[PDB]
Parts: sequence; C-alpha cells; structure tokens
Amino acid sequence: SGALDVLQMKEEDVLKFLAAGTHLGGTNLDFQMEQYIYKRKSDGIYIINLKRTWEKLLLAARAIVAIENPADVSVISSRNTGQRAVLKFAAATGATPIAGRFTPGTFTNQIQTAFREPRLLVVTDPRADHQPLTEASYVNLPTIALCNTDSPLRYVDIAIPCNNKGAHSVGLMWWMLAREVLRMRGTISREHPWEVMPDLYFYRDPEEIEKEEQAAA
Amino acid sequence: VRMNVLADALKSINNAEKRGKRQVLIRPCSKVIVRFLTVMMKHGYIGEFEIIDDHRAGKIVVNLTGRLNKCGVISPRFDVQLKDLEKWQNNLLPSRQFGFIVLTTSAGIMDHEEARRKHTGGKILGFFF
Amino acid sequence: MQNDAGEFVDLYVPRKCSASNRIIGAKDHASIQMNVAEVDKVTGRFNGQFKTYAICGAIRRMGESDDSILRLAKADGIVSKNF
Amino acid sequence: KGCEVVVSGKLRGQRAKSMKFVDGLMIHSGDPVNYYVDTAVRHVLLRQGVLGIKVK
Amino acid sequence: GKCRGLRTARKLRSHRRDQKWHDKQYKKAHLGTALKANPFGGASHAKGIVLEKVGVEAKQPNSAIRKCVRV
Amino acid sequence: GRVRTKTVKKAARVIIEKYYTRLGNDFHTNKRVCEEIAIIPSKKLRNKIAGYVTHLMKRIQRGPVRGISIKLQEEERERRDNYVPEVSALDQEIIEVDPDTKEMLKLLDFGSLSNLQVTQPTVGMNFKTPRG
Amino acid sequence: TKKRRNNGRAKKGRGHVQPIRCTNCARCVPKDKAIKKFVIRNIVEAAAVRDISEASVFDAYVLPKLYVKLHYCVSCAIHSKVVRNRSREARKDRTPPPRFR
Amino acid sequence: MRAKWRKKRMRRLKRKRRKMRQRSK
Amino acid sequence: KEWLPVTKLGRLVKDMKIKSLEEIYLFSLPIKESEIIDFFLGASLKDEVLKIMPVQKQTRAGQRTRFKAFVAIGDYNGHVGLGVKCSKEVATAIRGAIILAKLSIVPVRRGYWGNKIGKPHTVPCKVTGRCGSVLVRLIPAPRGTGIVSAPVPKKLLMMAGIDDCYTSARGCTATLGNFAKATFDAISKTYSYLTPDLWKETVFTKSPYQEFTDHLVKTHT
RNA sequence: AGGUCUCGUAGACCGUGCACCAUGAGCACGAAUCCU
RNA sequence: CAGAUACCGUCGUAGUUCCGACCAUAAACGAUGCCGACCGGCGAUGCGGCGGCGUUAUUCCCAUGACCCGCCGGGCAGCUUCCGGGAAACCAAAGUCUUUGGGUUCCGGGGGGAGUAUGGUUGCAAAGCUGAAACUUAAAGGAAUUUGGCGAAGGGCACCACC
Ligand SMILES: [Zn+2]
Repeated sequence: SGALDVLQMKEEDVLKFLAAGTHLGGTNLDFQMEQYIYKRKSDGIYIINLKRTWEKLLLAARAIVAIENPADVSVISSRNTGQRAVLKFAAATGATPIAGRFTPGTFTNQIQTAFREPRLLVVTDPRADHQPLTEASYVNLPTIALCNTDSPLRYVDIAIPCNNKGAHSVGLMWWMLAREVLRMRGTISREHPWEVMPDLYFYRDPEEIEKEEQAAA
Repeated sequence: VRMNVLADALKSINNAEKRGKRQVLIRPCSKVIVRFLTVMMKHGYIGEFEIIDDHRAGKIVVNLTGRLNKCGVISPRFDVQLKDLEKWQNNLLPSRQFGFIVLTTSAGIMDHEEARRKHTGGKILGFFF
Repeated sequence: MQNDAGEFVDLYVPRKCSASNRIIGAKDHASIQMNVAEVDKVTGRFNGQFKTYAICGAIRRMGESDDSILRLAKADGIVSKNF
Repeated sequence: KGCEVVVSGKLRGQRAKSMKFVDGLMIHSGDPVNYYVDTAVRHVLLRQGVLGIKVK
Repeated sequence: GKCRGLRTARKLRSHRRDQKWHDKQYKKAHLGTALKANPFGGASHAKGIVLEKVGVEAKQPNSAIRKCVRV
Repeated sequence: GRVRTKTVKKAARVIIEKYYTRLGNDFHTNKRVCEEIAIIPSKKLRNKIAGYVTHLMKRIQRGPVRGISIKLQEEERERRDNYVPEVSALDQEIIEVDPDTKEMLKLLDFGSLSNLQVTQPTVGMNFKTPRG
Repeated sequence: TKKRRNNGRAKKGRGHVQPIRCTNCARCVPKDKAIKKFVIRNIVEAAAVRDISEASVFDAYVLPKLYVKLHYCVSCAIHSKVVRNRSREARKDRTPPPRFR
Repeated sequence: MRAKWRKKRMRRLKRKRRKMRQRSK
Repeated sequence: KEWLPVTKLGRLVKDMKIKSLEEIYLFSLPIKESEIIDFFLGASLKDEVLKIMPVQKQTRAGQRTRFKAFVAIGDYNGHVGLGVKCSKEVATAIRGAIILAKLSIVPVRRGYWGNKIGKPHTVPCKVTGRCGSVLVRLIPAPRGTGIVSAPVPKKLLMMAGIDDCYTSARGCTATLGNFAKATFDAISKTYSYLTPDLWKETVFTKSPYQEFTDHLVKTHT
C-alpha cells in the first residue's frame, strides 16, 4: 500500500476526486475519524485527506486480490444510490451481488436455498446497512466498508473514508476499486489507459433518465 | 483523599489492561512503584516503562503488552513470616506453577521465591499473575 | 506444554492475535484470520506472498480493529511511512 | 402425504387422557374430506376399561 | 469485611459481638428465658402423672382428631 | 367483499410471468388461454384467474410491476444503464475549489495545477439550524 | 418497581417547588408535576366569523383571540382525554404530538 | 388495614392505658 | 442413511480432507452439522440424561404442558458439551437435546499439580464460571483425590476426563439447568485464561477452506 | 391597451363533569424412555 | 342510599397570618452514606476565563453589552451501547468482585407478636429516643412471560344486541 514508487496517483485520480466532490463530508464527526480528516473549514464541512483514502483503497484491493476465487466476494448495497455499480463490479470481477432487501438469513440459516458464506464481505454504508454486519458477525467474515465521517465504526476491519451521498463519488470509487483489483490480478495493464467509461457506474433519478432520453437519440 | 499510592497505581494499570490500552499514565511516582515495576520487568510480564521526573510527584509511562491478567494490592500491610507464606499462596495464588507474590523485606523488595531462597520474610505488598 | 521428559501435553496451542495479544476462544466466531496480498517490486502484480493477520472479537465488536490492522501493516512495511 | 393416530381411554391412572400423533397433511372441511380421507373407529377391550382408536 | 486497618480490632470485636447478639439461635442459646421456658428444663426426658385425656382436632387440610393426654 | 386469495394471485402471477406473448386485454381470449395452458379443477376459480390476468395486463400496460420478470421488459434496464455518453461530466475544463482545499493540494504532492480555480471564503458560518 | 427515570415531574436538584391548584377540580398539585396546557382560541369559531364580517361597522377588522392557560391534575387529564397512556418501550418519547393542521 | 390507623388505635389505647395508670396507682 | 452435506465445511469433511477437529477449533469455524462430530467421535462418545423437567403454560382452555430435557455428552479424554431442548413429547425432546449437545462441545486442557510427571489429572489453574446467580469455581487438586463437588457437576467432570478437582458453590444450585450452564461456563473457560506456557508468538498456518477451496469450487457449483 | 393575478384547497381541534351499583358455602387436580 | 353521623352543596368554632416560649416528627425518597483514583462517545444547558471570521449600539478605531465558531474547570441533567455488573427492572455507576483487601461511620438476619410491655430519659401538653420476652406460623417477600378481569383506553363486529 504505497510502499512502491508505482502505486500512487499520477495526475488524474486527484482530478477525478476534485470532480466528484469526494473531499466534502458531513458536519458531525466520529470519535474514530479524527486521524482520517485533515481539519475543519468554514460552513461546517470536514475536509478529509486523500493520501489516507488512497492507502485504504490499496489495502482493500490487497484484501480482494488475496483470495484466489473471485466468486467468494459478496458485495451488498441496500440503498438505491449504488445498487447498479455493485452489479457492474460483480460483472467485471465475478463477485456475488446483493442489491436491495438483504434478507436476514443468507449467512446463518442453513435450510434456505440462498445459503452463502464467502471469504469477503464488501458493503457500502455501515450507517444504513447496520443489518448485514451483525448477521455476518456469527461467521468468521471480515468486513470492507465505505465509511462516512458520521458513520459508526462497528464490526469494521478496513474503513475507507469517502463521501457516500452523491452517486458520482460512489460510482467513481467503485470504478477505481475494480481498476485496482484488475490491476493486481493482471488482466489489465498498469500504464495503458483501459478506461472504457466511468459513466457505467453512475446512478441517477428517473426524471433525469427521461430528460436524457428526450435530449439524446 | 489519596491514601495508598501503590493501590491506585495498580488499579489504574489493571483497568487499562482489561480495557486494552498500551500506554498508561500513572499519576504519582513513589519509588515502591519503581521497585514493583522492576520486579515486573525481570519477571518478564510487562515490557519497558518510562519515568517522568520533575520538582513534584511526576508521572509513569508504562508500555504494555498482552501478558498481564491482574495485579492487586493487599491492604493494610500484613506481616507474613516464612512459616505462613504457603497459606497465603494457597488462598491467594491461582496456581502452583506460576503467579508471584511480592513482599518488602529488610534485604529489599522482591517476589516470594527469592524470599524463600534467601530465608527472609517481611510485610506484604501485593501480587500479580 | 512440555514435561520433565519433553513431550507436548496439549493437543494444540490456540492462536493469539498479532495486535491484541489476548487468546481467542473456541466459540468466538467474531475472531477472524484476515489475509492480505504482497505486490511485486517492479511490475505491480500479485505473486503469492501472504501476510495473515488476526484480531479478537472484543475489539471487532468495539470497532477499533481497523487502526490495529493499520498499525500492524505499518510495522510490517505495507502502509507508507509518510501517510 | 399425511396420517394421524388418535387414542383415548384409561391410561396409567384413573383419569381419562387422550394422545394424538400427527404427521403430514390432512384436510377437515369441504367435500374433499369424503374421497381423500378414510376413517376407522374401533373399540379395544382392555382389563381396566375400553380404549378407542381413531385413524385418518 | 469493612474496617481494613492494622490496629482496628476491638471495633471488629464489638461489631461482631453485637451482630452475634442480633441472632436467633445464639439468642435462645445464651439467655435464661429460653431455657426456663422449656418445661423439661434442658432435659431429654421427664416423668409425670396423667390427670385427664384430651382429644384435640387436627389441621384443616387433614381432618381428624388426635388422642392426647394431659401430663 | 371481493378480494383475491393467495392461490389465485400466485397462479395468475406465474402464468403471466411464464406466458406473455399469447395473451391480451380481452377477457374471453386469455380465459381460453387459461383453459389451454393450465389444468384447472373448477370454473369459478378459472373466472377468478382470467379476471386477475386481465387486471394485471391493465397494470402492465401503464408500467412495470414488482411481482414479475417478463423477458419483453427485461434487457430494457440493461440497455438503459449500459449506455456510454460522449462527455463523462467529470473531465471538465472548470473545477471550482475552496481556499482550504487549495492549501490541502499545496501540501499533498503538487504545487499548482492549471485547472484550479479559487473562490473567496464565506462571511459567516451560520450553517447549523436553530434548534435551541 | 420503578416506572420512569424521573417521577412524573421535573424536579432534579431542587427538593421542593411551589404547588398550584387545578382548573377542573381544586386539587393541590406541584408545578413541575402538573400537566399544563396553553391553547390559542378564537372568540367565535369558523361558522360565526362571517356573521361577524359583513355585520360589522369596520371592514377588515381583525378579531381578537382567547389566550388562557390551563393546568390539570393527571387524573382529570386522563379522564378528560388530555394525555393518553402508551407502551413501555414507546413511553420514552418527549416530543409533542405532530400538528398537521 | 393500613399502618396509619393501627398506629392511631395504638395511640388511643396507649392514652387510655396511661389514664388508667394515673388513676390506678 | 447416507450423508448429503449442506455446508461447504461438511462437504470438505466428507471429502476426508480434515484429519481431526483440532484445526476446526484452532481456526474456530462454526460447527452446524451434528454428523461431522459423529463422523469424528465414534464409539468413545456416550451420554446420560440429567433431568426431565415439566414446564407449563396457561391458556384459555386448561394448561399447556411442554417438556425440556437436559443432557450432557462427552468423550472421556477431552471434549464435552451440554444441550437443552424443549418440546411437547419426551422423545423428540431428548433427540433434539442430544443433537444440540453434539452441536456445542468445547475442547479442554488438563494441567499438573506442583510436579510434572506422566499425564495430567486436574485443571491447570483456578477457573470460574458464572451465569444466573450460581458461582462455580474449579480449583486444582493433587493426584488421586478424585472429583469432589455436588453430584451432578461431579458426574459432568467425570465426563470431562478430569480426575481431580476442588469445587465450591454459591447460591441456589437447586436449579439444575442454571447450575449445569454455570459449571459448563467454568469448564469452557479453560482456554480463555493466559498461562506462561503459551507466550511465544504462534505461527499462522493456512485455513482449511483456503487450502481446499479449489477442490470445493471444482466439486460444487 | 387589457378588466375576476397565478397554482391544489381537512374550509371539521364547541365544552367540562355524568344517577345508584353490595355479596358468593367448600369438599372437585394427575408429571415420564428407548429398540430389534 | 336499604342504611351514609361518607362522595356532593350552604353556613361554620379552633386553625390557616405576625411576634415570642415550646416538641423534634415525614414517601424528611436519587427509597442509592463521605472522600479519593481509573475505564467510551455525542448534542445542548448555567457560571467564570481564553482564542477567532463576520452583524448590531447606524458606516473609522479601542475594548465592551448582544451574537456565531471552539476550548478549559466546577454543577443540574439528556440519548445510544455485547466496557462491565445484577435475580431482573435497570445503572456510566448500582462498574473496576472467587481474578474477592483504597480509607472510614451507621445499620439487617424467615414472617408475626412489635416498634409492644417494662426500665431509663426530655416535655406545659401531645409525644420523641433507647427497647424485649413468652407463644404461634412454612411461608411472608422482589423481578418478569403467558389466558383471566377491569364502573381503563384505542380499532372493528353480532337482529341469539340496540335504534
Ligand atoms: Zn382536576
């Protein structure tokens, strides 16, 4: 995680960070999040670091590429903001997606047909998805989380500080997470731009869907 | 009001041990704590400890690892002879293989095994295991 | 475990956490053995070296295990020294 | 798909007690009880009393 | 165990003494009233003479009359 | 009180999920389809199924419902979230930036970028709502 | 057993408060324990305000209100349906009821 | 019976016992 | 009477790639199939009933009876467990009791008293277990003394394989379910007590699921 | 010069006690385990 | 009202108010003794002090009153919690407790008899403190789940209920 002179951001990742507004956080703070946040500026918005979040993406990417079976990463989103980027991430990396209404029996009930117990649990918000962590507690399951400054830190193992409110920041950082996973896997090159689009991970309201339908072809 | 210094020091380091802290700020710096922690280092339980000295009662900084369970203080200072120490390690010590009972003597401050080897008893201080 | 002869009496020794250094019970299912990867030194890809880490259930239920894993990876040499 | 045995009478005491052991599916109401359920009621002559059997 | 001091023991003696006087078996075993109220006078057996026979009834869950003598 | 039970609703659900092309809004036509595709013991239950399939067709024709996954409406979601537009709305020529964030980007690994435009700071931090 | 964290009142570090009376009855009840109501009212309701309006000397004459403060004992509060009991888990809610209209 | 009225009848019988004490010396 | 596993751990056990439950307790996988321990512990695992207790619930028409059975299982040189199941009839009560007891067994450690000769006889150290109001304390004893306690933790320690123990109790031990759960807490805490025997840093072997997840994904879907 | 400003109209929180209302003879109840 | 020297309504002596001489009793209850050390968070609140953008006592300055953003120490309290404890209700103390010992004062051994008799003691009086025994009883009690019954409350239903 950043120990090499190749595993940093060159010029463009911080540009996408500035474009998506990932540097803006919530007003209130947590008692575990003072080290991941630089200072507190005017109008009550905490300004977060970017090197530290980059190191968290590197650590999470190392955790994903550590196992050899791509089907043993279960990624779960119940909120509608990142429910499609989970499906595109599972399409790109072979993971197991859950999108909306996580039923309370996938990890602990044996007679159900949806009986899954993988190596890795990847979740989008500990504040909203307080439910899958408590059920995944009873199995030896690590937790990769996409944490906000107001999100409580409980049953967590790697906390990636981000802005999980706007859909652009979330879809961008899932796209970068998939990009790191395919980089350490070796499917894609490390210097050649493989960028098919970052627009494939962005979710939007149906009013803007109809507006784009009428504005475009 | 502060009455026993060693009792407060061992209560603080025991509370920070059970919570899980690594660095402990002990408020006073009486020399009996220094002798106790030298016994604890040469016994091998805790690691290195600092001492901050000033023109008043300074502080103690102790680096902890997960090798201490509970250290206690017997109050008041009971008198223990060599002929009665085995009853103390029966009703106080958790096992006969380990756990050490420190005591002050005329030849210094040490554990019970050194006191049995050098054939000298004295007043009690505390225990750890 | 040993005796005056020298054989190990205990059937197995239980693991300890590399950050917590307290023992984990047989029914503590919240204790995990999380595994991370090691990168190659020129190309930036996986080779096969692992750094297995373990953490207890009490800190995981407390939720301060993430800084423990961060300190463990800093002592291992994974996270950058500037950071 | 489902059966039961219902017994009653004088069991191990002076008071009357009934035991029923059910397993599976069984339908009470409607016309389909007529051509799916066969019931036999018989009297058992014991020494302390008379005992009944209900099978469906 | 409340008082923990190296030279406070007569207070512990007085406290244990008064708290022992606040008992029931120790109250009956160390007073003359309990021994003098015993008709046997601290004896296992005693002799006597019978004056008349009295038939007393039993308790309400178990209805009977018990034959007794007045000695 | 004319409410449908779970049996007729589940039956209509599965026959409208598995059969869609050979259907219609006419009650008699899909009633005859309910004769052909499903063995039914009764006729009042048949009328219940046919009326509920007609009602669900009128519910489908205004929009999708969350009970079925029909193949005619399927892959429309995939086409609708699988497009790529020309502009990503993120590689813009303008990015609007705060002075404290400029002090952050001064200290990370850059000194000054050519896509970096500054605002003046605000005059008052009256951000929290009055609650008491 | 203990029913509330407080004791149906607002006395925490005081020990004694000045008692008042009720309005429906004359029961002497302490100030912090008594339920108090302050409702804003009109002199005439929404059926008579028109008969005030066209049958008056002055046009656009704003009608005065009725400001009165009521203090009830808890028995006459529950009996006259001022406050209603709730569940044990739902008792811990200090917010007033919402006012849609 | 609550404790208050049995305390009251105790006070009444103690008062009449004190009166018979002063009138029966 | 064949076995069709529903867990990946059960499939990997039925593929004879686990030597013993030692590494299963070492990595602390959740055991949820009762037939795995039956596959591991064979003729050396026998049991005896503790108590049959009537529990009644009052309804509109009469009283509703329901029977709970306490059973304690255990191999006589190691793992023991306790299982409680409550049902209407006694047969499925005792069947669910022995099944749930085979679900939850724990490993034990045996230590010496003063000197170190032969195989151990007693607990390594003073361990305490609490639940409800019962206080159960296990104290090491010299060789040849025998288990001395109340009779039912005495027979539970006989199932434990522990030859000698010194036991003391406080409170209502008449509640045999609470007493049995408390002494099971006292026995099961024998690994959650750090002793100077285990102070080296433990080496980390690979997880068995990590070792044979390729075989599992080539076996099932 | 135009000559009804626009957008949907919970637009019901009028009220407070409420007549007198007591008692029930005891006998009449049982607790559990596994294959050939 | 069967009875009402009770619930209700009208009068109403002492008292309710102040001065002075008295008794020292409460659900005098946080039903939780005093001091001191330690172990999580958050948001407001009252005092005194400290730092800093801006607004106002009308446009410049100074520190002030009033603010906003934060901090310190004391105090009344609030929300969540697999820190921990307990029989539970619950408690950031009712925690640091079989792994039992920081210092110290008072106080209780099943339930009645009984806070009773007598003895002492203070008071004008009422009474206050100290305070038993004989004898009788296997229960008296605390927390909580399920049907019960409310002249308790909220949604409905019934010509075996009403209009
Ligand atoms: Zn009132």
